[PDB]
Amino acid sequence: ENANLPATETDEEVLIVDENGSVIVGGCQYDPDESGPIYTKYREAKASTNSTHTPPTSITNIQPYITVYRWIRIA
Amino acid sequence: ESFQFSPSYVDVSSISNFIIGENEYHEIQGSIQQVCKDINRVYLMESEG
Repeated sequence: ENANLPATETDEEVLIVDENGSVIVGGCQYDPDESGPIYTKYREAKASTNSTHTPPTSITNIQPYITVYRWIRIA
Repeated sequence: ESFQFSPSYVDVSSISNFIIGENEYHEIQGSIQQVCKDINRVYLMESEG
């Protein structure tokens, strides 16, 4: 579960929201020609890792085990 | 239409004087457009691309 997870950080340095930053966004501009490639990445948000599945691979905690017959003595 | 041919012509370059050609030419197909707001500041380069 989420609380089962080491401390994860993605390698190459990615931008995020803040009020403190160096990167100017711009809120408005010339986009006078709509004709420029209009590349709008979407909102600041949380980036889903392997969102496809909560149900991960379940590591067998079975350890090398020879099933051996057990008929317990009634007495 | 000129050029009575012979043998003894050896390299194409020698008789290359007689070959049909286009004399070149120039056309327009212009009117361009502006990038950003500056119509004066544009440049033009034509090539294979």
